[PDB]
Amino acid sequence: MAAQLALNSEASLWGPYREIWQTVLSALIKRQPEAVHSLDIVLKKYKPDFISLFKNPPKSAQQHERVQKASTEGIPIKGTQRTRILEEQLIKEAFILSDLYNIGEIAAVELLLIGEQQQPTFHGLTRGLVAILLYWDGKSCMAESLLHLIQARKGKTFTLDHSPEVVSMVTRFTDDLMEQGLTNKILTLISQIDVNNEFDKLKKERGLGNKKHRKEVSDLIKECQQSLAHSLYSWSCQTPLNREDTLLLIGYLEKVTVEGDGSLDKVNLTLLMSLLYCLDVGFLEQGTDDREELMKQASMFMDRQYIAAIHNRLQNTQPWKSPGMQATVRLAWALA
Amino acid sequence: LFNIALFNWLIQADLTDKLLELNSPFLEPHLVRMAKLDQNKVRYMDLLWRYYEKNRNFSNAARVVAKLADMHSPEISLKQRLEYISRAILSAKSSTTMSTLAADGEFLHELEEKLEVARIQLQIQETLTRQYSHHSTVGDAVSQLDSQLMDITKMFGQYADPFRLSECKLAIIHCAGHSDPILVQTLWQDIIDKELSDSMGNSSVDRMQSLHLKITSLGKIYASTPRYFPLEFLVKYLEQQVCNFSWDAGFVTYTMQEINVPVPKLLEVYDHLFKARDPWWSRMKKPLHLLESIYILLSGYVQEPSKVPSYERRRFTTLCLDAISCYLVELQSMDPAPALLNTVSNFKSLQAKLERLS
Repeated sequence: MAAQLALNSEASLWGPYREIWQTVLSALIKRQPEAVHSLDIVLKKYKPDFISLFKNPPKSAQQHERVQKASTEGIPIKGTQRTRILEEQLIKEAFILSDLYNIGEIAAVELLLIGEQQQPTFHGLTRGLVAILLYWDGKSCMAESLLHLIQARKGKTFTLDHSPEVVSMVTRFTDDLMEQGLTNKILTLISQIDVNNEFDKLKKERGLGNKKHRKEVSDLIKECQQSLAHSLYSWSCQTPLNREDTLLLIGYLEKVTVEGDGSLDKVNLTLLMSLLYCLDVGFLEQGTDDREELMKQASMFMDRQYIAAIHNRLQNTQPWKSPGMQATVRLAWALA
Repeated sequence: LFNIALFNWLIQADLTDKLLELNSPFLEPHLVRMAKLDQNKVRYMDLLWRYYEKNRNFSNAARVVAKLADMHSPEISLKQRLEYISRAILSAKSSTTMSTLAADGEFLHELEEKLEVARIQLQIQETLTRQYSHHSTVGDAVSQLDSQLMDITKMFGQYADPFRLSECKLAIIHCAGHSDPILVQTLWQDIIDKELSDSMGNSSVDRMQSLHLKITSLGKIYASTPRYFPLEFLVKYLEQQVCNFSWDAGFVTYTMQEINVPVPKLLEVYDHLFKARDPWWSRMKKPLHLLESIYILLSGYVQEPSKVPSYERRRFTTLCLDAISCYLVELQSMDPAPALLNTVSNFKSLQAKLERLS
């Protein structure tokens, strides 16, 4: 019987992600000893969501037929032993949300039912407009959970006074995520997420609310991009990226442009800082006694090809879209 | 019925990768059922853990592979059991990074201890096959060592003791945390005496090199744990062998430095051995031998002062000057022989070089 309850567990896009974030905050930021046991259970349970990062549950012809028959046969929803009959309006809204975000029809129904439950906190919005906020809030909670897990790893810069057991658990969990190509996923997501493209999708289906709702959706999207960029930054501050991930970050910054005032935007400034921290060697100046052990931990001294690969990439190549940003990385490399 | 026939056909056709691509909810119950009922239990457990690893169920993968490693079977060699334990550890580490359960940490520690015990078991097996291949009981002993993972107590009493495997006995007592200083000294003596016996057909230089490689290899394992590396006994015993075989007096000092024994700690041992005034050295007509070894050790420090950490170098040079002053006073109390006058000259030259380093 537990396996049929587990199969509906994977369909919810907000409630579980908010529970993950609250557990991560309570264990790592608030240092609550009771929350550490809950953190281990949550990290083991939702490891596939962190590995897949922002991946939506896929559409299914069996889910489509069930949601279409839900006005007569009823659907089993999470937490309820009884099938619930769904209104024809909610069934139509679920197909619109399923088409908009390419999510499974049960996940769209669950997100709308949570959006109907939260409709009193979001006054003047329809359940579908609230479901759009909760969709991006759930992605924000997953990105912030990843950021705080990376900050609480063993490294050089952020010292969160945690027990060695929690630090070891979080470090093992976050190492397993990096081996699954976390850097390439983050840079791909930051490239794909655009407020204008999302507003054009929402505008086609009339999913744009009042001036406040447009701001809240824009702010949640920008937070997701910023927390993802901070995740790579906070990583690079704790431990220097490997040869392949450093080359991916360089290959992203090659394509970046400056704002209309001549400044870098928040996300690209953070990613430039991530690369500048990957190029930091001044920990070699600050101690005589731990010097050999710190040299053994730095990725630049572990891989004999790291220096040659980065040097050749900065020496032999096409002008970046921002020549000044290329010049900053070359100066940092020359000093390194 | 159809899914069972398809799975059995894919298994019979050796299409294991395609079977593991089938996201069928009936595959796991089928593999678990077949791993309980079928004679080919190994093969179905192998498919079952690969299915769990592919589905990122690392806790269940680790438990199936640990159970494969513990399973009494002549079909699973000790080398394959070690591969299974190593894979169980890799899966358990992947799970503990995701899971804060104390039970996943305890299980990981049990697997790490079991891997160490199983490596000693493999060392016994490989030593029996290499050194006792002609002994009638070794075929049976090797097959028993493949058939299951053994407890340390059984490995000691049934294999390491009857076959006089002093290196394996030392590894066993290290792994068990059992500390008997007399037993540790006896085991090191047996290892040295065996290496000296096995090399009796070789040149004096090849015998010296064989013993050096042996003592350096074991010394690098045990020198971090003083309970299993009786440095004073080892230095004394090896210096007695250097005298017995008329080897280079530098041999013990060089071998201990290659093990990473600190020069100050090695000097403390030689100073103690010299001050102990053991009648053995006079009986062997080599009363200056320990002072020759001290001179070689300290000459090596004077040539390369980086062998001593910079923060203790000044203190250590002063300790050497005080020690040399004591050795020179004792040498003046002995009968004037040409060898003694040379030793006194060497220590005065060494003193004048150490005064330039202070």
